[PDB]
Amino acid sequence: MATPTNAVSTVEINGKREDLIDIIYNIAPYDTPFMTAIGKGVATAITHEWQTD
Amino acid sequence: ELRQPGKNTRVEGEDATIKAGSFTTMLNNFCQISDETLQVTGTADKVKKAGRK
Repeated sequence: MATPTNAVSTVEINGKREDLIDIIYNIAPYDTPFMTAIGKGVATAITHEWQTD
Repeated sequence: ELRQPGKNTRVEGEDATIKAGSFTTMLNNFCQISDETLQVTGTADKVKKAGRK
């Protein structure tokens, strides 16, 4: 009751707009160490073949 | 909305007293989707036969 008796406060008014910020906070990691480490190349067929000795 | 009138008849130089207030009301409604579909053969879109061409 620690409010003036006939006082217009945020409790009894209506139509207050919401406060939603325009930022989405995402910090999930998506790095690929092994992909970055190894080499890249081109394959020209379904099966890729090589030789060892 | 507003209120009803009455006798005011204030005394000269009297101290003021706070007098209530008025508030609003909320209303809401939902949305609705309407649609239509159409299919026409390729031949009917090229010829000019009778009325509908």
